[PDB]
Amino acid sequence: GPGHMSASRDDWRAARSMHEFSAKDIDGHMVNLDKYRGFVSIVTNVASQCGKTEVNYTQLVDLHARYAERGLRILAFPSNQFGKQEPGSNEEIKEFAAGYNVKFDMFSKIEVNGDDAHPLWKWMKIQPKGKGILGNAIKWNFTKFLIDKNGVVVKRYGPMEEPLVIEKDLPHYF
Repeated sequence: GPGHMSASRDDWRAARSMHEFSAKDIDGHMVNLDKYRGFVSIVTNVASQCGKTEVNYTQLVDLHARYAERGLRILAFPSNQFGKQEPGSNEEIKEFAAGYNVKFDMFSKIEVNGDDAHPLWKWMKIQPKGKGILGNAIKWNFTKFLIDKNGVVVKRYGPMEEPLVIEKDLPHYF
């Protein structure tokens, strides 16, 4: 018969990267996370009212610009499920990033916790770098997943860690 390959993508065994998922940008248009194939990529949740917001962003922009020559990318997911982290309208969170000189796109309309969490973040939470010992779940906003250029989660950093912690493992992959 016609065709040589087909798949029903039944569960996590078919999911191999962010490339098997897609998320809205802050304007509401679909981002194809497939575009991260061949790029060293980072996945983290952002917020305007964290105790460390500028302590993250002021490094985050510099690292993006410093490795822009090598193909470094970072998809920033604004998030409120932890507490009082992000109570603004999405149109604030768009220009909030521009206040730190951000040249990467701002993202919107995902979830990271509960049964209706966006499946990108479920796939990372079920990865061996995102899983806990007991009940799982992200500790706080600004939790950082590290993806080598092949789209596979290599590493993960706690929400107290700066992007400057990633800057140590970054140059080994490119």
